[PDB]
Amino acid sequence: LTNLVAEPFAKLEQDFGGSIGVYAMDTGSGATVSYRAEERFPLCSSFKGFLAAAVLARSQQQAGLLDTPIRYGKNALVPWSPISEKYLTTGMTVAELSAAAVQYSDNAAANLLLKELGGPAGLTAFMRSIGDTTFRLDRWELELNSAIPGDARDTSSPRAVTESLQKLTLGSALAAPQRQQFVDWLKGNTTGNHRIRAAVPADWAVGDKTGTCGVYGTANDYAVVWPTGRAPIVLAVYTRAPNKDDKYSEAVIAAAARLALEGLGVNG
Repeated sequence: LTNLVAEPFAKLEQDFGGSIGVYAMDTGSGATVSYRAEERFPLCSSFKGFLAAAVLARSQQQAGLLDTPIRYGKNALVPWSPISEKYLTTGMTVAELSAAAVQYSDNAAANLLLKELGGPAGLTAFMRSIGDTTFRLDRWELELNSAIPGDARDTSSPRAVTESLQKLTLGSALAAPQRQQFVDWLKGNTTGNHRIRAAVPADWAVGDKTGTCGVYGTANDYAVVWPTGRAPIVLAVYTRAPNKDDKYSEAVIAAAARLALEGLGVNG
């Protein structure tokens, strides 16, 4: 049930000047679309979705975790921290930091939450605990964005991203209240309107998390999509390119998402 219908991903990545990796899963039939799906690509900010899921998993054992107020100093601000900079003088709760990390890609929030989990190895351990043997986080923001060709640090594969996303949003990796909270944070994302969402009709529900490294044409998005009248689709679209100054393209991500939906026979 993989690639029942071929799609012109090769032409798309050649026009882009780099590599595109796609894995999309129809959770009804199990049919998939797969292109470079087991290659490693840099996570960039896309790790922040899994970070929030790891926090929610911990909150199942620590009932007061999400409500805990976190104060931080100016030294915790990282470039691109649009929410946490507004609460520097007040602090934010763990839940608010998690929402900011997911929905605004807030870097200071992400580093604060990484610290809560025991750093990059702690997030990696959470991903291992749900059966993901591919994901690795190695560094903190902003160093994790270097996107060096051939460097496996801070990477995963489109396939493993999709498989883990499915487990966390639709499967049993989180308890039901936490699962719906994770879905709700993804649905509220503000940074993805020109990526997978641009390929998804307005009358379908969708949640996503983006990533943009700023170098090596490296950017990505993953999403759960609920087309009306059929089972949800989970998909991941990752890109990279050979030269440090190569620019990423949101349009290429949207176009790859459209091809994935077409390959699955999902009318959009």
